[PDB]
Amino acid sequence: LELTEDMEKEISNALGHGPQDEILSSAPPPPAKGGLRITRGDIQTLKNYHWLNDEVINFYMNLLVERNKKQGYPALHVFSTFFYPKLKSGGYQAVKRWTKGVNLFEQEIILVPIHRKVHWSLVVIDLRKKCLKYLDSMGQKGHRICEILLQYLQDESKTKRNSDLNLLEWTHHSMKPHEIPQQLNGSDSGMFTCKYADYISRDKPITFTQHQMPLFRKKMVWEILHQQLL
Amino acid sequence: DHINLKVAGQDGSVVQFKIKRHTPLSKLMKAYCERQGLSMRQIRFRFDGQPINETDTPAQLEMEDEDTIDVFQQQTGGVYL
Repeated sequence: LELTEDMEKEISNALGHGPQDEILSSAPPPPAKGGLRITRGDIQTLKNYHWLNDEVINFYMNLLVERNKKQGYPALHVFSTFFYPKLKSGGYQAVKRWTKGVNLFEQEIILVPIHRKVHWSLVVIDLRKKCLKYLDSMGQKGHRICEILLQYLQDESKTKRNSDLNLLEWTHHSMKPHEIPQQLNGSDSGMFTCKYADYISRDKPITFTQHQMPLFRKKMVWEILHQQLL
Repeated sequence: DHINLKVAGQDGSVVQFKIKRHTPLSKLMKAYCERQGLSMRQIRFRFDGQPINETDTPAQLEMEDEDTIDVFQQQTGGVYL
C-alpha cells in the first residue's frame, strides 16, 4: 500500500505534537463499557524506531478479532498482553475469570502475545490442529512458555467443561532458523508480533520482511485511528 | 450501596476500597496512585483482564462487592531518544 496524501496527513497528525493523554481511538467508542483506548502517547510508540507498548498491541489484536469475524476468517480469541505474566506468576486461579462468558474451546485460533524481558513475542494456539507455536522475531525458544500455556488449557478445560485434555495429542513447535527472524531490532519486535498474528489469524503464509516495518507502522497508525485493517 | 473492591498490585500488595457503585472509578484510581507513589501513565487497571477507564463505573462494568482489580505496569521494551 502506497498511502494517500490525506492518509499521510492524518497519520502525521496522530504522531505529531499535542496532549499525550488525548484519546485518539476507543473500541467500542463512547458510550460503551470499558473500552480499549489509545492516547496520543500510546500511538506515538508507532513512530519509527520506537518500541510499541501494551496499549498498541492489545488494541491491534483486538481489531484482528473483529476483522476475522467480518471476513469469514477463523474464530479468533486473543488474550491480553497481561494474561501470560499473571498466569506465570500466579497460576490458573489467578486468570480463570479472564475467560468469563467465553467458551475458549469453540474458537479455532488463540493468540497469546508475550512480553519477555525487553521484547514481544507470540504464542499461537491452533485449536483445529491441537498445536502451539512460539514465534519470536529474535529467535528465542519458548517451549517453556508453551508448556505453561498447555497446562492452562487443561486447567481451563477441566474447570469450565469438566472435561480433561489428553496433552499427548497436543504438540509444541518453535520456528526453524529461517522462518523469519530479525534480532537487529527488538524495536520492531512488537510490529513482528502484530504482523505474525495478522497472517497467522488468516491462515496466510508469513511472507513479509524487515524492510516493510516502517510502512507497516504508518499503516497501523491509520488502522488504529479508523479501526479498520488495510 | 457502597461496594468493597480489592486492588492487587504485581508486587503482591492489596489495597481495599469502599466506593459508590455509580461513582466513576477514576476516584479509586487516583487515590491508588497517590497512595502508592505511582505514575498514572505507567500503570494499567484491569478487571479480569479488560480495561477499566477513569470514566467507568462499577455498575457499568458490573463488578460485585469483594471483586478484585489488577494493576499492571506498562509493557514497553525501550526508550528511543
